[PDB]
Amino acid sequence: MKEFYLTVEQIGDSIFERYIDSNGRERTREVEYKPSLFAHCPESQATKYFDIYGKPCTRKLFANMRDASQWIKRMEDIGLEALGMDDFKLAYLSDTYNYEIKYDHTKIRVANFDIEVTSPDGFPEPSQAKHPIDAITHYDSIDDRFYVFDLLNSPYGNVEEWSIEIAAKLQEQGGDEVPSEIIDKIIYMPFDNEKELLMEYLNFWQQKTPVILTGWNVESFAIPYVYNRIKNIFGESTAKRLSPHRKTRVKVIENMYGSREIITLFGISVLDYIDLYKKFSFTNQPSYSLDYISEFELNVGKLKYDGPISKLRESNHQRYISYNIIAVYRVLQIDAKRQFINLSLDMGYYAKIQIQSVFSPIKTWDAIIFNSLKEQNKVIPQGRSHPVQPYPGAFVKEPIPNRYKYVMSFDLTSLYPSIIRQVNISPETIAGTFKVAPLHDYINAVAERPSDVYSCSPNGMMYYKDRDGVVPTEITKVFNQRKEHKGYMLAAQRNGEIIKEALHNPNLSVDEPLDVDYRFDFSDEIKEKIKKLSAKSLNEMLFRAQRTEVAGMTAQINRKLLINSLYGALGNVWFRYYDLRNATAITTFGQMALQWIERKVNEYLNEVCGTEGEAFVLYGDTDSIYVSADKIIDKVGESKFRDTNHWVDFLDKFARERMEPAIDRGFREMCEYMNNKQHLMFMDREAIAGPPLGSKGIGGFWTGKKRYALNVWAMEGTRYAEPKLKIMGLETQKSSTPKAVQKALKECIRRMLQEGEESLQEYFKEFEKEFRQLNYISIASVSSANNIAKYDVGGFPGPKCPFHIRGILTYNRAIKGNIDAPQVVEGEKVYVLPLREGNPFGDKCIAWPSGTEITDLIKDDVLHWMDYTVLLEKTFIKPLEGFTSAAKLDYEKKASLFDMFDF
Ligand SMILES: Nc1nc2c(ncn2[C@@H]2O[C@H](CO)[C@@H](O)[C@H]2O)c(=O)[nH]1
Ligand SMILES: [Cl-]
Ligand SMILES: [Cl-]
Ligand SMILES: [Cl-]
Repeated sequence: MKEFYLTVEQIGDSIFERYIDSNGRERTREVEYKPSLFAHCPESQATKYFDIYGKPCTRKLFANMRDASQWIKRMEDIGLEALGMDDFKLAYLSDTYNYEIKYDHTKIRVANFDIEVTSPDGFPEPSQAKHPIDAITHYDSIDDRFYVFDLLNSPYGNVEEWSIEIAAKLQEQGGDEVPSEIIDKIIYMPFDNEKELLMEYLNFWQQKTPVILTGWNVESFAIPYVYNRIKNIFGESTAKRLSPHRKTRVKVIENMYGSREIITLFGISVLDYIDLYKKFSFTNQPSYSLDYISEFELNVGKLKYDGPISKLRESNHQRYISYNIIAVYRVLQIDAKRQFINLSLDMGYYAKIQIQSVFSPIKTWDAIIFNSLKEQNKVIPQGRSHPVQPYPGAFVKEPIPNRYKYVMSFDLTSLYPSIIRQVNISPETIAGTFKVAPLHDYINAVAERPSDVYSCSPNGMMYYKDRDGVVPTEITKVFNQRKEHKGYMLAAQRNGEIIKEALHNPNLSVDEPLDVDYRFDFSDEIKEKIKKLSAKSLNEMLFRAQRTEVAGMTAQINRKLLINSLYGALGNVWFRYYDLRNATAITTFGQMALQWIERKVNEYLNEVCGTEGEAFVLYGDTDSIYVSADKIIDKVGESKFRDTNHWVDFLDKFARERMEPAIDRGFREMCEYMNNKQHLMFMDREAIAGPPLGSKGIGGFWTGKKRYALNVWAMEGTRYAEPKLKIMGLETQKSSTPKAVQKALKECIRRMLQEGEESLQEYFKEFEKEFRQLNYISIASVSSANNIAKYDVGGFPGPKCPFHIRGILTYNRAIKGNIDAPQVVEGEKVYVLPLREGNPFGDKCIAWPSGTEITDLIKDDVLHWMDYTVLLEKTFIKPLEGFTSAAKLDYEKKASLFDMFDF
């Protein structure tokens, strides 16, 4: 139709495939696949196959996959190279889908679910599944229904059916406000016991077996928990029924504290959306909790509730179930906006790989390159093992801590992939080495020019300029595909307009939507036929034109990801095409590039500004420099500017018309120094920051590498109505920072940058005065409770015991056998508050489970012995002092000679 695959797996000598057929129905076949590998062969043996080094290869076709494996072992034991794709799944997909795959998302079943498990303490262990599962919400993309399984009787409390009528009402009516677009989509099912529930879920699972299985923390929590819960109740044979092929592998992960389990379900592609989100979204974040990211994207959040989640079922079972339903919806809502599932599908099919393999750049790119080469009848190298040898990364400049009033930043386009292309860095294009000087000698163009014949990197490598590098060529293919699918996206917008504009006064005539290609600008005979169309037709035609512009969108984003994920592969020892010298050629070219243009920008501005030896470039990171514009503004006289936009415009134009062209001369020269294959170092202006004109604000400041704040007015072409605060590494969003302090610090920073020292002082005085009337929870710090027992000594602090752990210990002694409520669980977060001397708790601090109130047993006592002074000093004043000191400011007004006079 054509066929495409859904999932593929290798079990024994058989490939197990789930796929949509010619008729568009989901099917499953088991194919005894017959793999071919390749071996080097003599000058004479002659054929169409050659390895990437141009050495002839003879093909070996095997009886089964097991023999092919034996063969590799054998080849490699002798010492012979064993070439070809040793992951037979990719070879299967490559042979079975030997054409560009087009897929129908709607035929692919995407399950999106969430579990709830009441436990006494709150945070149940998935590998143990000790506690009943008391709510499952499983959204199905095919049905577009939410399947809610609700346990009514449980040792932790017997409750009664959730109310879909209440769920719908507003807060005021004691409603949960489950959105209308959803309410009708909910298929509620309650159960008298857990065994009943699970069995029903398991069977529901066979009837609608997910292809892509997602949700939030589904890999680390939901999936193992459900798996182990069932393994524990019904035994393993039953638990394995969560795999279409009844095959399962339990992998363990290790870290500083515990060991996670991660269940591999053969026949299913798990795309945990938190990982998915982390890896596809181009913005780092302080939290990746569902609620935070939901707030960030949707502006709404997860359902609110009273008390701990560990008590929400007994206390408010209504809210509990509605909250579960919404948690799932939020993930859907985010995906409806961000579209990472489809992006995964698009990428998966493009590379011809298990969809989940979008999490593995080495795997993804290996497939892409393997396929590309296969069609040239080329043979891929055998993967060789290598030591994990660290190597230089990116240049980061040590900023001089200070205020920086006017600032402009420039960065480099797709730096690493650009360098790969410019230098022509591939395993087979390596042509030699040169004797190498220290890096700074190449930076300053003082070292002897490396080569007049080969393309060079400052790490002392040389590459051919004639040949066509496997790698560089392959990432160019992707730069082109991106340009191509933006074409489509635009022609599909200029076509949406042509459609929108005949919709004003169509004909009432009855006709059909035209059969045209929306990727290309409508011809003339279609320009007319479109007028004569009816509303109903034109309306379909637009839905189609828009759907196309969105396929253009997806495709071009997809390419950006591939492009950007390549270098990560190249520096990974497990990559087929890894080579340490190449990884080093790239990163140290980068360092040279940034510092060389750094010097170039400095020379230019000193010159152009009359000065000599001024340091214009104040900071730099990887592929972006930060230039101080103070002397450029003074050179013109600030007095000459009508308003903020006046000076912003001026710098925009100054960067565009003078700096950028100098910058480009600077890079063309570097290209020639290194005799590179082509110039691809393109640096353009990004941000324009500074105080509003005529105000007292400082514009911005740096406390050190990656720690700084700027008041930005322009980001490339786009300019902001109100300036944007660019804050980085100042911990004004870090989880530990008390919520009130987070808002207070951002405000301080804003005032410093936009209004001045006096405004800052006004606020500091303001917040200090207000501090002791705030809710204790908004001013408490947050920490993770790691190694609790390690520092537990008869209930008292051990040696080298962290401050927050001490708080937890103080807390445990105060709640020794009570409600019990609540309990501090290992690995989880806690609020932390200091205590004054001579408190009943017998220590200088106390910590309790975050997101909860302090049990009434001790709350008021705690609040009475809070050390506000220490709290304010450690959490607020300490950080603020760091800022002010760096920016050369006083947050408290200095004594004056006129202090005594009563003006
Ligand atoms: N040309 C080529 N064929 C390969 C490679 N790896 C596996 N093959 C096999 O070659 C056939 C395609 O020519 C398929 O049956 C693959 O199984 C490779 O790296 N290059
Ligand atoms: Cl983003
Ligand atoms: Cl971009
Ligand atoms: Cl704006």
